[PDB]
Amino acid sequence: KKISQYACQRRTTLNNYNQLFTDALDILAENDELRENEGSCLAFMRASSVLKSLPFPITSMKDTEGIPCLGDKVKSIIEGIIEDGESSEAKAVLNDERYKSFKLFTSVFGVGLKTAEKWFRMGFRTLSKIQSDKSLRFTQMQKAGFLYYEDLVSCVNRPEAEAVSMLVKEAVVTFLPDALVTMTGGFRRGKMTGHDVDFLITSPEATEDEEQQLLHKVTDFWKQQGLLLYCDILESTFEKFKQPSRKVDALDHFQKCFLILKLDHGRVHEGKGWKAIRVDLVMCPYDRRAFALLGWTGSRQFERDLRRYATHERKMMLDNHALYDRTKRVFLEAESEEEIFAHLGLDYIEPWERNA
DNA sequence: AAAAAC
DNA sequence: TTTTTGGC
DNA sequence: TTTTTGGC
DNA sequence: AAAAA
Ligand SMILES: [Mg+2]
Ligand code: NA
Repeated sequence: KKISQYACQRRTTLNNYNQLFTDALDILAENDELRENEGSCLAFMRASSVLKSLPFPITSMKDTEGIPCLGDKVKSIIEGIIEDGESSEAKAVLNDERYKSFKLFTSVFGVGLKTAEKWFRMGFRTLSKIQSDKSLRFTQMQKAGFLYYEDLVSCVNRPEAEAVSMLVKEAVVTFLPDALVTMTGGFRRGKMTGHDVDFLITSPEATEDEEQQLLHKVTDFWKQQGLLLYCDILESTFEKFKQPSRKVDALDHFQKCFLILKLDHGRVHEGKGWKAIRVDLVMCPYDRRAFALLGWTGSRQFERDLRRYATHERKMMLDNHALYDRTKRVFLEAESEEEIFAHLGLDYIEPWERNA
């Protein structure tokens, strides 16, 4: 009966009954995000997440009673939306130059918060003027980001994600016959669209060399066919005999690659006959496959509340590699996502219920 | 991790 | 040396 | 009141 | 911005 403040203790399908409220809270979170007002940003995000799990639309202020993450500021937003069907706060943010520049500049692959801010503070307002500016120097990611801009901003659909899955699975199984290839991210949560297509690769019997070489063989096979538009392969920092290892980087230790793939229309169930698609591939050691899966399934809010619940409710440390129990002073082993949920004392949440 | 400015 | 970006 | 917010 | 310490 009582709604939990943690996303990992809620079932969130893609059936959002409160889209008008959550859309406005998403804009307010992004406005605080660009301003590096971390706490306020996370408060708007948490409020947007809890409303997504509601099995009914909020139609009055009496409806907001007993729902956690909703304080006086979020309540005043909700109240304003009930009044005329619009959020004057969100509308004011949408028309803001700094907000518009942020959304526009970060929409380029390889441009984040810091580069967007520099460009806005430098007086840039449009992508054409950034691009043609002879004094600016672009990174390799930004160059690909500008080169495939329109394909990359158009969201990957389900028949495209399915065509990419067929391509990824065929290539991996060719070079490693026993490989387990699982599509992760948004598409595993049953989303119909996404910004990219995420995968997790693992093998029960690959040697250390075969395991490290798989992403190199698979990306070289595609480069031979002219299908690899962008490729960044990040070597693993995962040392089995040196666990845990606290990183300055928020990303995990696994060997992974960020790609841009040329996807022929002939593979999807006209124009130039192809589409540039962002594809992420993660290679993990076989014993870590459940933590890697849980970690890469998402959503982002589901993941951060799993960690927050592990810390503050269970005195445990969860990441994409392991589950550490600080009281018992032991790592909790798991060969499935169900086992991780059971170790945390959480009822199992299906991937399509993690859309927090 | 990798790039890149430095 | 440094910062910035890439991911859920 | 200060601390925490993914010790990502 | 909201909840816990
Ligand atoms: Mg994704
Ligand atoms: Na970007």
